Amino acid sequence: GVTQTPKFQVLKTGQSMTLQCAQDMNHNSMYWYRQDPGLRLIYYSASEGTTDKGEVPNGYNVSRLNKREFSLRLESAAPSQTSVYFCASSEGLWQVGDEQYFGPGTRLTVTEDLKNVFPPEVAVFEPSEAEISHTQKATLVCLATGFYPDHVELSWWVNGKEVHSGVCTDPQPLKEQPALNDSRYALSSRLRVSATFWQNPRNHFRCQVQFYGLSENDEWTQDRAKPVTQIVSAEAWGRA
Amino acid sequence: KEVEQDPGPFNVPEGATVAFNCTYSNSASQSFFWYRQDCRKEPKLLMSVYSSGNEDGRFTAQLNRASQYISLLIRDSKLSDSATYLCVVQPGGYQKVTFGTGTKLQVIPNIQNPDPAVYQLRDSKSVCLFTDFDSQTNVSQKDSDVYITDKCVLDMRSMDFKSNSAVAWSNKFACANAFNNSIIPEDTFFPS
Repeated sequence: GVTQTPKFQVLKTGQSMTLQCAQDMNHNSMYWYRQDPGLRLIYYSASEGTTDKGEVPNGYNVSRLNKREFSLRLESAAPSQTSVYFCASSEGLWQVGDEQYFGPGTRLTVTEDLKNVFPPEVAVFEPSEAEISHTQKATLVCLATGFYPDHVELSWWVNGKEVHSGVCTDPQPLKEQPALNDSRYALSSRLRVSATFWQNPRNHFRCQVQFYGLSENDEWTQDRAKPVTQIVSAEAWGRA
Repeated sequence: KEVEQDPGPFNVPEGATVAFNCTYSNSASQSFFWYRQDCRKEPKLLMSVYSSGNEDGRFTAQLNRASQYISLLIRDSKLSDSATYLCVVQPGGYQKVTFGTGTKLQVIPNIQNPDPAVYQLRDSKSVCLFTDFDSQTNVSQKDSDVYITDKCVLDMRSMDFKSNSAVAWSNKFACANAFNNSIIPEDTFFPS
């Protein structure tokens, strides 16, 4: 329906960037919103040839290129523009009952220094023997720790297949230092299986954290590894 | 900023009925919508709202133009209904559409056989797992070197079994003391 690129982005203060948005629904009207911990209209485009400021236009620019595409531009990013950005479209904002379809959104983080970006450390913690004895069930825990920005996706893979049954992931990464603006984050998930499942040594449990970070384009001078968009996994094996 | 909705968040037992209400100031308002938004995701149309009343399955919506409110009724709540529900108003004339701040819904399952326990798990150093506690136990946030997660529901579908858990960990520390700021039921299992 409504596509947005990129889905994730970390910028240095003062850098520029454009968020791209496309609808294949032949709508006239398109919008750009930001959402902060609701929705505020940045700018809108009522039809192909025109654009107009929304509630919070300061710091942004937009092109209505063609009927199909509506770009949002951040001239020079400021920390305050850290936010979730949603593109939307509608058949025509002048009609009674006009319905808006949202794009998936773009989580954008602005920091003073790209040295604050870190991929997650990932570890799998094995079921307690006491849990296994008491319940005849076994709960694994995956921890992703030390990452920034909080742009991660966690999934569980058992024997080469992605699983949802028995899985709980925290809705939200928590801040390791809630006071700090550059706090690094942590995310936990559980995966619970039967005792006999865990006790099969052939069973393979893999926690997979997708991290989104710096692009290839971004410049790195720090002694440590360039914190790029990457996947990190941690693994466990069954034990009788 | 002139649509006002339920503050929230709202806890509703699984299967029970949930009710949402929203007021709007502009009585010349033309169109009305309920949107639903999952955590870390985008808003989605749930339904249009008419004076007629409106029913799709478990969802009923009502507009009352005389009194300036809209409503949403959800029967037979599912765990999958957990989300934020945004009131949405299209004024139609000189103003932009307004989206409400939203009311957060958390549909809570019944745990028939609480088995509250705190287990310690080792790295394939260690974390603490509080689990199998009933849905009305509350897990609290106090130590800055102790990390405590909110309550999370997992669903072992093949066994038709739900259970709550919370994870805690620290660099400083024993599981016995990890969840003290929560009212932990006495007889919570603490393994040898």
